Amino acid sequence: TQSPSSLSASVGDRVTITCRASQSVSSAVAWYQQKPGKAPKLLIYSASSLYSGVPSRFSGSRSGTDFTLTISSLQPEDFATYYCQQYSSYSSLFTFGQGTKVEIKRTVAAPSVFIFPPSDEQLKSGTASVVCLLNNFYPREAKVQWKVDNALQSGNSQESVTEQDSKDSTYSLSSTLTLSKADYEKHKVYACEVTHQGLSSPVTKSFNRGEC
Amino acid sequence: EVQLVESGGGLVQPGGSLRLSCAASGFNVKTGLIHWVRQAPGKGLEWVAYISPYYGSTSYADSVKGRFTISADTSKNTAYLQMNSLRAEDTAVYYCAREYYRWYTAIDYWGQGTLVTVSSASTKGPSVFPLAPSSGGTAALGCLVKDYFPEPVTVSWNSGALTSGVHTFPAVLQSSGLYSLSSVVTVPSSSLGTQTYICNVNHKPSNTKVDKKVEPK
Amino acid sequence: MQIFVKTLTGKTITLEVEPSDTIENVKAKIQDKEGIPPDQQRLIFAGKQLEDGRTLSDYNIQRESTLHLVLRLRGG
Amino acid sequence: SHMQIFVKTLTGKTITLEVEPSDTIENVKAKIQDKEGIPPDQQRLIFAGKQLEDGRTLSDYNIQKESTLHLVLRL
Repeated sequence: TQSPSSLSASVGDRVTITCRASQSVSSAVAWYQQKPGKAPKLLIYSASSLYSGVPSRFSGSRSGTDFTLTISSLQPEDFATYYCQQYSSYSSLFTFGQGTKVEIKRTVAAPSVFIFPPSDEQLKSGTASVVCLLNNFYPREAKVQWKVDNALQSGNSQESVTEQDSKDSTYSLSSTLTLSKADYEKHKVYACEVTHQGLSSPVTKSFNRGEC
Repeated sequence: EVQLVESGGGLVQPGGSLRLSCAASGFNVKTGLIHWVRQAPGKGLEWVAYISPYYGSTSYADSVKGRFTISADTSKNTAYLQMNSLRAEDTAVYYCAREYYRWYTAIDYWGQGTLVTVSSASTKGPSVFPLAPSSGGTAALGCLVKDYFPEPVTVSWNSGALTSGVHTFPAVLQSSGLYSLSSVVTVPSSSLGTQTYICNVNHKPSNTKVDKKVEPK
Repeated sequence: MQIFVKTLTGKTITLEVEPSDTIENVKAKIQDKEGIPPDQQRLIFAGKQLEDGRTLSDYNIQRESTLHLVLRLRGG
Repeated sequence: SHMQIFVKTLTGKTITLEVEPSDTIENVKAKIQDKEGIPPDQQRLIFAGKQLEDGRTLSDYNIQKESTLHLVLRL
């Protein structure tokens, strides 16, 4: 039902995720690990016991009505998304919680910002997509602001973010502005303004329609 | 070796129906329970239903109760998911999985999942437009893969010869109901004249392959 | 001797046994007919849970006596 | 949110307990201490031919509904 929440840690850190999903539930609580584009794997079952072949750095605990997954010392292969599953004895319903994505922490890195005017070929179709690229940055939090002849845009752009890079641990974001040929043809200055931790002040990249 | 292989995924229109199959090997379906769990793009796991093939026992999530029906065929060693009155929110990757008494309710073997996409959009191949490099000692270029339906699409550079710097973004659903993604790559700003850069786009659903060369304007 | 084994659904299982056959052996003969591995089987005679190391004659089970079978499908 | 288990001694006496699958063997010994007066350090619990370790759970040992454990005393 919802996007996973986020937690950043370093190889060697201790991490304790605590389970929220339900009320009185049970005590049969399971935890799963899922990596992008792959199927979930079972780690802990009935709160505190390790499934076949799970490393001993994983443990599971219950206190009161709260269940915790703990990873005592993060290894590179532990960076993934975790889910607790609850089971209602009474209603026979299973419930998966929100999902916590443990990401790899590293040094701040300012995005490299590129803007792409639309291609003449796309204009001939009656639409123009203006792309703004934010390359290899960290942390994930970024702010893209479109400006068309100095008018601040909202609701006509879409953002997409890559999964944290397995090698350098950075992220990349694309922000695409979409207009009709006619609308695009009505204005001159197109700009995306980028705000980020690793930038001392906002970076703006622009072009003037049909004069490169 | 226990394996569960789901199948029957694909496209349907809102209000329509689809039947998913979950075929098991190395394990008798009647010796435990069988679950369907789904996962919409970029979102969490949602439990759908279970069945006990030995007894006929079923149980469904509320978001699914009256319009989905889970079944089994013990001879075939298979479990079924008959989905009806289907709607956009049902668009997801559906996994089957088993529960075996020893794991106290936990699900221990999962298939790789099958994409179900519920929409009124007609299947269509992508238009591919070049993200052209402009005029600090490093160049970004790509191509825009726009207006295709449904997922997925595959993008590769130089037939696979180029992988350094390649970022291919998750597609977004535009308000029209059509997907769009961009694939970008960074290359040395000093090889834009001895190296052609071609993006190869393959869209299975519409059987469309497109090779677009990207150049400075 | 034949024994009778009752399931939760109300289906009767008919087995061929000898007094010397243990509960383990009895369960193993149930596997052959229903496909249910013995670890997931729990057998009852007249209210008593049967122990795997004991014979039919230990519990004084004779010809055409009815046993009850409860399955371990969910681990709760 | 517990299940019924049985603890048998040599003497023939059976003890009925209510325990969670997530309970420790330490907890069970404690429950046996409450019902019988037998200190935990003198207790030894056996399931399916093996001795149960204090820090482990009933679920670690696949102890199930109406399962029977055996109690062996120390001296």
